Amino acid sequence: VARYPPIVASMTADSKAARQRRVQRWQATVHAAPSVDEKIRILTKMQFKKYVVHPQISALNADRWYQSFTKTVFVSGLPPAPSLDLAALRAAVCDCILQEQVYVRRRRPRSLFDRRQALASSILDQVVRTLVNLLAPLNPVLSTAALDCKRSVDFYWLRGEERIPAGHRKGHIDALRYQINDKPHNQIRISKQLPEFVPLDYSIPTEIPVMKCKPDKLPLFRRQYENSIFTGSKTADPCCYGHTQFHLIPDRLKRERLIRQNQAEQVEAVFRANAIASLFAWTGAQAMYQGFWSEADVTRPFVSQAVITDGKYFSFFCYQLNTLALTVQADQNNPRKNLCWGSQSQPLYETVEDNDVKGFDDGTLLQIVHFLLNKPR
Amino acid sequence: ARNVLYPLYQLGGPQLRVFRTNFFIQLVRPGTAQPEDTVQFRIPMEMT
Amino acid sequence: RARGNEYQPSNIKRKHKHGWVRRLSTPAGVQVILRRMLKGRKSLSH
Amino acid sequence: FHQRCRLLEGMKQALWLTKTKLIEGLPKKVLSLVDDPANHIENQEQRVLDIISHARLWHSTEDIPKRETYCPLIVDSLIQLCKSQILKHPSLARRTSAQNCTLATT
RNA sequence: UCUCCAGGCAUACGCGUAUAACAACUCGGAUAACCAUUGUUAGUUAAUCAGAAUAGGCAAUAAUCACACUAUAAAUCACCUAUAACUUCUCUGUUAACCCAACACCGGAAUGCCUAAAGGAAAGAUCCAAAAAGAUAAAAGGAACUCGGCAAACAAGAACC
RNA sequence: GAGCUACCUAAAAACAAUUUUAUGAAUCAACUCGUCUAUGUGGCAAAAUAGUGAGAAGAUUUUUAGGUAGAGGUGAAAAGCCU
Ligand SMILES: [Mg+2]
Ligand SMILES: [Mg+2]
Ligand SMILES: [Mg+2]
Ligand SMILES: [Mg+2]
Ligand SMILES: [Mg+2]
Ligand SMILES: [Mg+2]
Ligand SMILES: [Mg+2]
Ligand SMILES: [Mg+2]
Ligand SMILES: [Mg+2]
Ligand SMILES: [Mg+2]
Ligand SMILES: [Mg+2]
Ligand SMILES: [Mg+2]
Ligand SMILES: [Mg+2]
Ligand SMILES: [Mg+2]
Ligand SMILES: [Mg+2]
Ligand SMILES: [Mg+2]
Ligand SMILES: [Mg+2]
Ligand SMILES: [Mg+2]
Ligand SMILES: [Mg+2]
Ligand SMILES: [Mg+2]
Ligand SMILES: [Mg+2]
Ligand SMILES: [Mg+2]
Ligand SMILES: [Mg+2]
Repeated sequence: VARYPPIVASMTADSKAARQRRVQRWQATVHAAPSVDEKIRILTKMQFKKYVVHPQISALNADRWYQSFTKTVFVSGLPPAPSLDLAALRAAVCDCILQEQVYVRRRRPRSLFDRRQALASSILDQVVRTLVNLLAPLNPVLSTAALDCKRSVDFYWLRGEERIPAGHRKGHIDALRYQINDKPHNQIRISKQLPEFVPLDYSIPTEIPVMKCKPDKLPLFRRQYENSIFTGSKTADPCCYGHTQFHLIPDRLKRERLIRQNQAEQVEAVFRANAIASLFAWTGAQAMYQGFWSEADVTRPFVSQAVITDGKYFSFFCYQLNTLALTVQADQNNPRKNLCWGSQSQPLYETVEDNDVKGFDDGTLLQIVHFLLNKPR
Repeated sequence: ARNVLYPLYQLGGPQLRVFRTNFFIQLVRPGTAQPEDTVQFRIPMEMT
Repeated sequence: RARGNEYQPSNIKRKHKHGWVRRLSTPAGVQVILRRMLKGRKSLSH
Repeated sequence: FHQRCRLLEGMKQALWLTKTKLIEGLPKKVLSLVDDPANHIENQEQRVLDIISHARLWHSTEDIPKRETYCPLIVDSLIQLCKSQILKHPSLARRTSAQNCTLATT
């Protein structure tokens, strides 16, 4: 009947073990917060220097770097696995391309450099809106979904640690902070989660890339400002899940420029980096809207898909989020990893001659339709 | 080329050709750890 | 209050108040430069 | 007459310039359309309220959005809400929309 | 690992290598250890962070969650008509324990976020004297103190020239 | 010589909580000032520290750039301030 005190470190001492106990004290406040807003507020109120991750970035091999920052496995292809008058959709989509390119009269941009970019934006907005309208009868969820134009999606997370190399804080250990601030051209948000693409705890032999250098060597720079976790709408919004995201590659990153710059192999890499960064930010933000964070990992895989286009070519990506436990404390013993599926870019049409689009490919249109026909179970 | 005048360019002008090069560079060992593709150079201050 | 901290550095003020362009703006300022040239000063102006 | 012109006499000047007669109220045919219960959208009141809340508050990360953002958003959301009636009426597929289109006459 | 303290991180302005490693142990830190010192070598990577065609016509209606309101001190290019041009990424800032005070000065120093998850150490060793400084406690008394209730107080109330 | 200080011009910024007849109102932070006492008196300081105090939505405070120069400037006149 001896009540020995528990063998734990001091709360107030100046030691590593004592600090870790103070970390758990703060984290317990998050576990004890009833509202999802308090959990996010507590998790993000303290601002420090963080790497700013750009989904669209000209850095070489950014896709492999982005996998390490996210713990994402990239699998080439599509995730393992209703008559809709394909001709009717083809006619409407062809009309969308012709309308903006050949028929509408507007005050042209003053810049003389945005004219090509503005044209690409116009058609993609038209294509997305009409397809989400034409395909609504087959998939009723799209009727109640929310269509967003250039809305902000934000995710903030910790992964890894570093020893501060200089200054009065030399030798202190600090976690590596990352934030993705993204503004997808278009995205669709629904009030019901999509079905998973693979079972949680799914395992494959492929290995996430390991980067020898720090994030800086891939040109990446730090700033300190508001930490934000955003899905495109506030937590009060009923439509708290994601269906599909549409991204337009900037003209700076388009195929012809890259070949001239001699970075031919980066044509596909540009698409993949945008998908991995954008979809991890979206799904991770959705998961945190449900109360899941690094110390309370997701119980349900979180899924979203994106189509990434340079205005003519299209690529399709599927993402499944299995882990928000990316921190050193939470990732010490984690068999889970996040999954991304992607396909090579394929043209949707070749050129507009006379008033008829030439080279239109049905196959690419089906992939857009199949993505839009995905429904919650 | 450094320490020389460049012919001023105006619309329709020829291409600027430097037949003999005045820029001298040296390959240096990286002080920090760099990706395998990256190579460091010390170049004259007037080189872009 | 404690004195001695009357210098509150600002490069814009320094070059505008004591710079090359300021000194050449007036004939009196040009004569300032001539005097410093005749003495052999290494620094003619800020 | 362009966007920024503000007629001093208001409608009366605009009626004179365009040689038109003004009748208060919308046409009876248009009014009668929504009196029909069939046109009523499912959960109409709640969805409109959510649109207002999203346009004014939820869409942005900021505490108080500005009119240059929500004013376009409120209208675009409403059109999408009305555009969902294609389930009931397949004819609505015969109309399309453009943006920032120039109109002119002499 | 323990004990204790509670302004930290960014940006601006400024500063100009004080940054980091190695080697030294002359000088510098008001002492050592160790380096903020000496020598040598290295460093700060951006199309998003930051800096850096012409001529005409023309405007009554604040902001404050802008709605209701009230107010008075009366309060921020655009748009249009014509002309001309008809595809672009170079350049520069980015290190630090730092600046103004002759000093590694208890001083001065703007904004954003946050209040301990960040950042730190009051004691070189010993002793327990006087005087001096600071904190706490007070038997009985309660302004008898003093130029004056100055200072302090388990008080911090009232009133008049 | 107005990077201090005096006043002005332009462009900006900050003000929590609590009460109120709704404000050069009240309580009291941040912030600004400097009442009284002790310490310090070649000091940490060529005017500070420690307490105690005054204002704290305004005739407020603060930042950046510009302006007025000695027979002068500025001054809610202390003959005060102008490194
Ligand atoms: Mg002096
Ligand atoms: Mg000043
Ligand atoms: Mg050594
Ligand atoms: Mg010594
Ligand atoms: Mg050092
Ligand atoms: Mg040294
Ligand atoms: Mg730095
Ligand atoms: Mg001094
Ligand atoms: Mg600490
Ligand atoms: Mg001692
Ligand atoms: Mg006592
Ligand atoms: Mg007594
Ligand atoms: Mg007496
Ligand atoms: Mg007596
Ligand atoms: Mg007293
Ligand atoms: Mg001044
Ligand atoms: Mg207040
Ligand atoms: Mg008052
Ligand atoms: Mg008071
Ligand atoms: Mg008072
Ligand atoms: Mg005065
Ligand atoms: Mg007098
Ligand atoms: Mg007198």
